[PDB]
Amino acid sequence: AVTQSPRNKVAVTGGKVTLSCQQTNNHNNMYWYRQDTGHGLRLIHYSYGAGSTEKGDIPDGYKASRPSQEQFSLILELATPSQTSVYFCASGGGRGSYAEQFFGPGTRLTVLEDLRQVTPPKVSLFEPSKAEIANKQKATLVCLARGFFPDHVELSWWVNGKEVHSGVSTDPQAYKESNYSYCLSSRLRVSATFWHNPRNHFRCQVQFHGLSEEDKWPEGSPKPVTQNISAEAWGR
Amino acid sequence: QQDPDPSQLHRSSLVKNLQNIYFLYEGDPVTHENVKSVDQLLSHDLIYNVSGPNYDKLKTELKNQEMATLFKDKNVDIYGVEYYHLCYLSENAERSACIYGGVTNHEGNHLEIPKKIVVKVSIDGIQSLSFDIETNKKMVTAQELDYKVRKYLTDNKQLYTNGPSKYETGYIKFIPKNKESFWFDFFPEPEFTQSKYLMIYKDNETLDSNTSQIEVYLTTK
Repeated sequence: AVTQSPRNKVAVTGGKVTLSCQQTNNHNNMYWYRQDTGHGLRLIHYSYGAGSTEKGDIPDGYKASRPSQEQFSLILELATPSQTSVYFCASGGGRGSYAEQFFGPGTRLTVLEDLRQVTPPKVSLFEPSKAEIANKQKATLVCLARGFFPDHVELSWWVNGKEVHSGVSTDPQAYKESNYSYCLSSRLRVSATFWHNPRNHFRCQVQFHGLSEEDKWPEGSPKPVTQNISAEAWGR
Repeated sequence: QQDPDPSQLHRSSLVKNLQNIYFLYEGDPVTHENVKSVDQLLSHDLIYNVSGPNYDKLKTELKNQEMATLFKDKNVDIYGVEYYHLCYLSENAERSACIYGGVTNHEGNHLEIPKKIVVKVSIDGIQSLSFDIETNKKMVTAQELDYKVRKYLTDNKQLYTNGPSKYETGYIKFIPKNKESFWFDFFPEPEFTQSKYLMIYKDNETLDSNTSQIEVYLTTK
């Protein structure tokens, strides 16, 4: 297993950020990569073992630390916008080639001049089009989250209390709609017969990862902390 | 060990991963009081059943087979700079640390009051700094002193950092009482490993803590 913390982070330029990687595979080699929309997965720093780190391909602006076999940290002394990215960690046995590696869940890191742009999302649910709700035989619900920033959100569908992945059609990635505003959507298809049953319960769960305690927010306005908003609806 | 010439010193700016030297002297050393070997791999080394944050076994390669079997059964005190990558202690089991030298007999080598040794640092041909080193061993290894010297210079003068160094060259000179002096280059070759670098401590060179001097020579970038 490979874990990373935090999994979401909004930082202010020139600040210090520390992404942490924990492994339980007892592998000697650990890595730190970054992924950029359109571009590839690049190696920043890596380690052959405790007490040592090695410069990857794009080491500039990053420091690494291997306090032990289990832990590998990526330190960003002076955070800058160019460092906005999705970071991936990975442990590796043997020679440490891809087939021998195991990656972490990834970490979204966004660096801004100030955190006053950070905003939670607006979530809305939509009933199927009258058209499809006749000569369609299939009812399709639409869940739309928008107006949020940065793009640290998750959208999940729940019917009758249990999660559902069948029929769900979430957008691959949050499409930006304005400089400081993202937008994501997802559909849930069921049989009209099912959608018309007053007993069935539809719920769109959306989670937005926002500022944390460590994050300092200008008093007065409500600190845009993480949100767990949900749009629900019954049959017919 | 006749003094070094400027061209004989290693340039820090020429080291790609100098932070792997930093880690060694920035963190805690491995220290153990009164313990005795438990196993052995090569003829010139001793393995101990001691533990630390990252190990349950410690291996110390000594100067030669002779010195190894010399300390094999005695009760020694351990003080060294350990490394983990490339530390083959066995075939399977791991969680072992490795060092070179750093061994001395424990019985009757301790002092009532710690002996302070003055370290005279000279930066750019100008001996402008002096700070103390402390030890409680009558016969101490140069390694123990070298570590204490570098741990101080790193914490207070940024001798080493997780990255480049403010100094281009540097070394420590040990001046024993009635014996030939010697020194260690503070920086490694452009391409190195902790294990290959730390061989400066393999001969287990010991010093009379009461009658030995320490001089440090640094030049800034």
